Amino acid sequence: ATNFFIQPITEEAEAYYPPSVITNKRKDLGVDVYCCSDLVLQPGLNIVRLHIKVACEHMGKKCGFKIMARSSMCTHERLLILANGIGLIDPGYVGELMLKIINLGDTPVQIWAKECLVQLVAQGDHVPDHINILKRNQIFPLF
Amino acid sequence: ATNFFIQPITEEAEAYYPPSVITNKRKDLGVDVYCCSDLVLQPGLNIVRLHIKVACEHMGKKCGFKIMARSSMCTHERLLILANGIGLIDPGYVGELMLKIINLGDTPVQIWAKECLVQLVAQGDHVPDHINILKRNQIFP
Amino acid sequence: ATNFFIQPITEEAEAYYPPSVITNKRKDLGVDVYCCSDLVLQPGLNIVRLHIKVACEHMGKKCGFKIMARSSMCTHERLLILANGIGLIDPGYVGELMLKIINLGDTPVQIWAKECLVQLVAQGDHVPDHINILKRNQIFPLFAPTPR
Ligand SMILES: O=c1ccn([C@H]2C[C@H](O)[C@@H](COP(=O)(O)O)O2)c(=O)[nH]1
Ligand SMILES: O=c1ccn([C@H]2C[C@H](O)[C@@H](COP(=O)(O)O)O2)c(=O)[nH]1
Ligand SMILES: O=c1ccn([C@H]2C[C@H](O)[C@@H](COP(=O)(O)O)O2)c(=O)[nH]1
Repeated sequence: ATNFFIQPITEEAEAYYPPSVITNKRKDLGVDVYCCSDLVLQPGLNIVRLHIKVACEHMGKKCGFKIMARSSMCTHERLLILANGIGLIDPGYVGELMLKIINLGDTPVQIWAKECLVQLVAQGDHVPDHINILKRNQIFPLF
Repeated sequence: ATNFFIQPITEEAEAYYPPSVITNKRKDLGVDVYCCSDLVLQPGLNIVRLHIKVACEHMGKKCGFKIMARSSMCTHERLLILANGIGLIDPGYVGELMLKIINLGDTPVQIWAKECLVQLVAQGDHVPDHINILKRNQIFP
Repeated sequence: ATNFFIQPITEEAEAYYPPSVITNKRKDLGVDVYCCSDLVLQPGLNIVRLHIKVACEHMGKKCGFKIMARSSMCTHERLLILANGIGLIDPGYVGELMLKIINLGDTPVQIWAKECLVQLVAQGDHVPDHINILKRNQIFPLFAPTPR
């Protein structure tokens, strides 16, 4: 099996990540993840904090995962790309998930809290079975 | 085994995709796909229809795949990138493939139908064994 | 197991890649890789040679790998992206590894030889066990019977 573990680490993040076990019955490859707060993306590089700590596991072992833009991220009203193409998250990383987004236009772009600009893909592109939303301040499960 | 299934939608796409079975003797990871139409990429974002329906399978079961730019897509004369970095195609997706291409230059760029700007990589990067080009008016296996 | 093999080509690449076997105790997915030469990235597309020969193997067989930008490659001061998003390296490729880097800014950007702008990831995202830095005068492995 392949499972994700997402823990909100701020107040605004808790509103979008209440404790739950989410099943991927549609069997999509990506796990959508929220902005959790309104933000304005200036032209050029923007550092976006996702306000979550994430773990991925495959066959009982902690693995890495990848951050990929959703197709909806770039539109005619927002010329947005992920600076690093895809974000490579190593299994040893236990910090907060971050995004480097380049606004390629000359116009600042308003992003809303509920929007999901990116999705998480497990190492090896394995379909996630469950997305476990952990409680804030809890210790992550052992793998 | 890992196999791709490509079905042309338009008459022009059928010209570039006649029914056949292509073998991946070189053992390449990506499956180059034609644009299947001449097109002009305006500066900024461009929505490009590939005029094909694609399914990927791994060990008898339908799987997802990924759309990746080819090295030749970007040159000194055309600054083209895929807007989403790589396209993530879920196994449940059954519609026509599409590309979001950003022309970073200030002048329109002409692309020919025979050009392969992008390649398809199976979920998990499994190397394809066969690329099945299907007839236009049939249903997927 | 999954292992990478790196052989420097130029003199300065040899200075950055002396013979050694690097173990991936952190179990990181990416293998950081040096520029091996000072370079100036002009606005627009830049074709960059990595000055190394690279192979990846998985369960005794040669496999492909992927070139991914590191998070450190793009900063507020240098707007650098990989033109193809990620570089897909087929196992047959054996030639020298190339980069297509777009400088999105209006002024040239200086990169130092010691900087690691990109990282290599094995086919299927398998975590590498060892990273073998080969001498310039030793045989590069083929991982297969000599074909045809
Ligand atoms: O888009 C990204 C890329 C990386 N990281 C974190 C997780 C990685 O383990 C660590 C190192 O990333 P790189 O330097 O290898 O890109 O930074 C992110 O939070 N977001
Ligand atoms: O480049 C792309 C990316 C996605 N899709 C289709 C297939 C996916 O299943 C669906 C959703 O993609 P995301 O929103 O997850 O990127 O859109 C494309 O046609 N082209
Ligand atoms: O960033 C890249 C991408 C590709 N290649 C080489 C290795 C591949 O086997 C070959 C074909 O690449 P594509 O045309 O499939 O992108 O070019 C590189 O050196 N660097």
